Amino acid sequence: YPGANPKVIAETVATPLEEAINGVENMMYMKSVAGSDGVLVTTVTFRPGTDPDQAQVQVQNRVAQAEARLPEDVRRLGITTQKQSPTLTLVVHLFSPNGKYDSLYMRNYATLKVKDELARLPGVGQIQIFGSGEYAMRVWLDPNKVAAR
Amino acid sequence: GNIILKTAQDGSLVRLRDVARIEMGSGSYALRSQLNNKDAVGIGIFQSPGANAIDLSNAVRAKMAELATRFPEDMQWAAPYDPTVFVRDSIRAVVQTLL
Amino acid sequence: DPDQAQVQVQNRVAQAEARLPEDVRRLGITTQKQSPTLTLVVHLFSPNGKYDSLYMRNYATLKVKDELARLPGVGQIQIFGSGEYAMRVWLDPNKVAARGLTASDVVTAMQEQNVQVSAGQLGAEPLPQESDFLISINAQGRLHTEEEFGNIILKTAQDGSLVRLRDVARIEMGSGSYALRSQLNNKDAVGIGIFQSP
Amino acid sequence: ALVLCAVFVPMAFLSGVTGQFYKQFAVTIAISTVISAINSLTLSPALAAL
Amino acid sequence: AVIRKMSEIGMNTEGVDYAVAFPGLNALQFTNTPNTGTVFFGLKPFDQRKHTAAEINAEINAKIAQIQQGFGFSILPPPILGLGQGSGYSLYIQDRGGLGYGALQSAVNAMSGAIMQTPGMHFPISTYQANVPQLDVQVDRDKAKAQGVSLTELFGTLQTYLGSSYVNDFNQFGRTWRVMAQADGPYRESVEDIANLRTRNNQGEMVPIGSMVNISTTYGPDPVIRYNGYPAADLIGDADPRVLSSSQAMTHLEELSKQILPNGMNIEWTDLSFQQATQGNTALIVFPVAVLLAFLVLAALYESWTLPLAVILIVPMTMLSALFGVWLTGGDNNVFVQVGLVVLMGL
Amino acid sequence: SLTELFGTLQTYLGSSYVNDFNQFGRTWRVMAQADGPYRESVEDIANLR
Ligand SMILES: CCCCCCCCCCCCO[C@@H]1O[C@H](CO)[C@@H](O[C@H]2O[C@H](CO)[C@@H](O)[C@H](O)[C@H]2O)[C@H](O)[C@H]1O
Ligand SMILES: CCCCCCCCCCCCO[C@@H]1O[C@H](CO)[C@@H](O[C@H]2O[C@H](CO)[C@@H](O)[C@H](O)[C@H]2O)[C@H](O)[C@H]1O
Ligand SMILES: CCCCCCCCCCCCO[C@@H]1O[C@H](CO)[C@@H](O[C@H]2O[C@H](CO)[C@@H](O)[C@H](O)[C@H]2O)[C@H](O)[C@H]1O
Ligand SMILES: CCCCCCCCCCCCO[C@@H]1O[C@H](CO)[C@@H](O[C@H]2O[C@H](CO)[C@@H](O)[C@H](O)[C@H]2O)[C@H](O)[C@H]1O
Repeated sequence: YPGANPKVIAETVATPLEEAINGVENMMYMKSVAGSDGVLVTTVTFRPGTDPDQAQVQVQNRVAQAEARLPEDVRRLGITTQKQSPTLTLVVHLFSPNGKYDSLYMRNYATLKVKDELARLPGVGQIQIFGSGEYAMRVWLDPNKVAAR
Repeated sequence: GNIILKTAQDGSLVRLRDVARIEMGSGSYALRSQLNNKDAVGIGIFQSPGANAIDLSNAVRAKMAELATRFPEDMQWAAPYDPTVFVRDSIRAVVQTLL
Repeated sequence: DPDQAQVQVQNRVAQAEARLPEDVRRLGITTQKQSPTLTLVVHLFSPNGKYDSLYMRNYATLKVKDELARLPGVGQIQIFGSGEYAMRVWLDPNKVAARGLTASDVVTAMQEQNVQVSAGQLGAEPLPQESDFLISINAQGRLHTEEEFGNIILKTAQDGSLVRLRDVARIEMGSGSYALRSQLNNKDAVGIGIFQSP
Repeated sequence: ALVLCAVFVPMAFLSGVTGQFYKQFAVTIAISTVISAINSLTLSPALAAL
Repeated sequence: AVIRKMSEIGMNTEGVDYAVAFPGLNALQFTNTPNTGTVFFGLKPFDQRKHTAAEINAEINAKIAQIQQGFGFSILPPPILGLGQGSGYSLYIQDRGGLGYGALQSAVNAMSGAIMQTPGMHFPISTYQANVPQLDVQVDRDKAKAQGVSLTELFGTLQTYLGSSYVNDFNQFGRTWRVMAQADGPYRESVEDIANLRTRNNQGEMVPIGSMVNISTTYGPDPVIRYNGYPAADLIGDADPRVLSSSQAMTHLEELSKQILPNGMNIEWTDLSFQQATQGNTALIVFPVAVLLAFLVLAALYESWTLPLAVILIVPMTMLSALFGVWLTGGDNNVFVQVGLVVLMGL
Repeated sequence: SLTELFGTLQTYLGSSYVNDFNQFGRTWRVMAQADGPYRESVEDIANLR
């Protein structure tokens, strides 16, 4: 929910999602963390021995039922529901020794050329990428110049 | 930048670049990544239940090594953490203990 | 397998959603596997009439249902009687129309003035020099009380005065549903069915 | 071998995360015990006589 | 800037290969928070360095303790990703009575101090921090509407300029990317920058936001945390097994919380603690079953209901010898020791 | 327009879901409808404006 206060994310995004999810079979507990980056992460944890594919689909059914409750800008960006693969196998970094490339360039290099190649390898459960953000076309407005016209 | 916002008094077209700076930038500024104080991006590779961790780490390294032949010069990769060493050690220990 | 039937149905419903009327979609459709095996029926009731079914049903929703749903072996909890709280705006159509207003005007004003707000931050990137502080901003868009909903501004009259919702409507925290009632030995009640899982 | 299975195999049924750890040891040790007994009744005396 | 100083410290500590740094990353939640950062220090293989991980950690800590600009830490890692510790504990404090973010902060402070002064328990750590300075923009709705400014326009102006608006997508490099609109950073730095934003009334005139709002400083949490449907705060902490067991620790914290927390707050265990509090000890069945099964096998072998006892009654002595060696060397009774004991009893 | 005509029948006589609000820690609907005494007779229907 870009720009929204953590309190608004908790009240208008995390609260309806939790209301929908509440009651899913074999759930042990659930937590929501809403930050000033505008991002909500709600983590639903299930009893040991629960099939994680079954957990995934039941949570994605409840999310679908809440999606109509959500703020329009949240819905326009889209929500994701993803079972977690807890066993780390390897950390890999890309980096630039001389500084010719920055983290924005390298993260998007990983997204364009690396991640999908790794995700195809047998035995991979999840690939997580940490640092900078996907490219976006940024229009940086000067409000005085906008309002002058 | 050439998006048209309106017609001005004199008949000129007001463009987006007349009121904005436009750049291909980032979708998020909230998290940064460095490796030994160089700019970086980190990649966590998680196995599925039932995988062979040692084979998966080798396959990830081999794939990185193939991809890295096409990296632009001045971009490199590293594997700063490999927790498959722990079960590799246990296997080595079984063989040494048996001997 | 009831879980396979549930998922296959829920994914077909998801595909039907584009065909449904807009108002049905905005409320949301639910798909739920049924748990056939009842274990216990529990009621709340008011001996001396201090509380009605609307109060007791929402007490159960707020205070009971979730604590029951965590007990080992529960498959489904069903609540029977009254409905969820809803903020009810009961329009007098003669007064609305006398102010020159349509029902659609009223709905639009209520959607304008009870809304989620994104207020932004000061000191976020990009800056030519390094910011020292990131300050989040708060702005209240949503309303909470009957009084606040009654103070919604439907229009400005010709003398410039503000026409309020409470001037054309009676506003109350009421029921989302009047279809089903619940009594227990002729006292107001709400019923709770606890179903075990297999 | 049965006495050792009587001791070890119930240890595969303990609760919680530690129970999952105990199961890894208990089942592995019970297997090796049974196979070693098989070997002790077959290959080992056969080899000794030979 | 502080993370980069910590990275330099770790990089210049003998035995450290890498400073894997993430300014922004809150390690307790793995979400992003602007006043938090994480940096992992990757160690050389033991045989390429002189010092142990504990020695290296102790050295880094002495150096980062000299950084005045924030509170830096370096700790040993858990043996298992996704469970955390083993003797410690994890709980949330939940606010169930609508007491608000400030009372939750006071509850956190009060519990954390009381825990810090329990012997064998250090100050727990929390993601929660309700005293983050913020700003509150109080909209005079009557005055906006009286002059023809709709709240959609007013709110929308704040949202796009100060918060950014997702516009739509475009394609580049063969992929889909967002298009975003926002004020450039220099125009959203000050309270006056907010007040000078202009919206338009129904007459077409440009109206400054500042003429329809009151801006004041306030405080709020970042991030906001909820647990099982309630505003909440996490507490992660240690409990020294040589002082108190995890079970005594949990019992103490339950009692502390009953004395300290105001009516309408409570604690809930999570992660490994939730499992301990909700698991029964099936050893009370498993151990007698194991002894009875072994007795029965021996009663058959010996055709005697009494001779099995000559075997069964000696096994406590092996358990005693093993634990005595553990005790004499300062060890604990961890799962590797526990299986060692049972294998020795089998021998 | 039929949109206005049908919309008038729907909100006054059938109720319209407006949006949501928060109270007691939860989400609830906001609903608009004529009060009951204004939707009892066929004349009440005809008199909607
Ligand atoms: C180098 C670290 C290696 C991985 C260690 C992870 C173990 C931690 C366990 C907690 C679970 C992590 O949970 C993981 O959180 C991160 C947030 O940080 C999410 O990932 C997010 O992080 C950042 C935030 O800007 C973006 O770069 C990324 O694209 C986004 O997806 C993952 O989609 C989620 O799977
Ligand atoms: C041949 C292999 C046999 C292996 C069996 C050896 C041990 C057999 C069972 C251990 C005896 C008690 O069994 C188990 O003990 C452990 C540790 O003492 C307790 O464990 C408890 O304390 C530990 C740490 O103090 C916590 O991390 C744990 O979550 C908690 O449950 C369990 O509650 C109990 O169920
Ligand atoms: C030199 C490079 C080294 C890179 C190392 C990569 C691994 C780093 C692991 C650091 C974290 C280990 O500690 C781990 O923290 C995470 C995050 O709090 C905890 O995870 C917990 O919170 C996370 C975050 O919300 C939730 O997904 C979850 O409900 C819970 O399991 C783990 O239970 C704990 O075991
Ligand atoms: C705003 C909306 C409100 C949000 C709703 C909040 C969600 C409520 C949390 C759900 C709690 C589930 O409740 C919890 O269920 C778990 C998982 O089955 C059970 O957990 C336990 O069950 C048995 C007990 O021996 C064990 O086999 C199991 O391993 C153990 O985890 C507990 O008995 C119960 O404490």
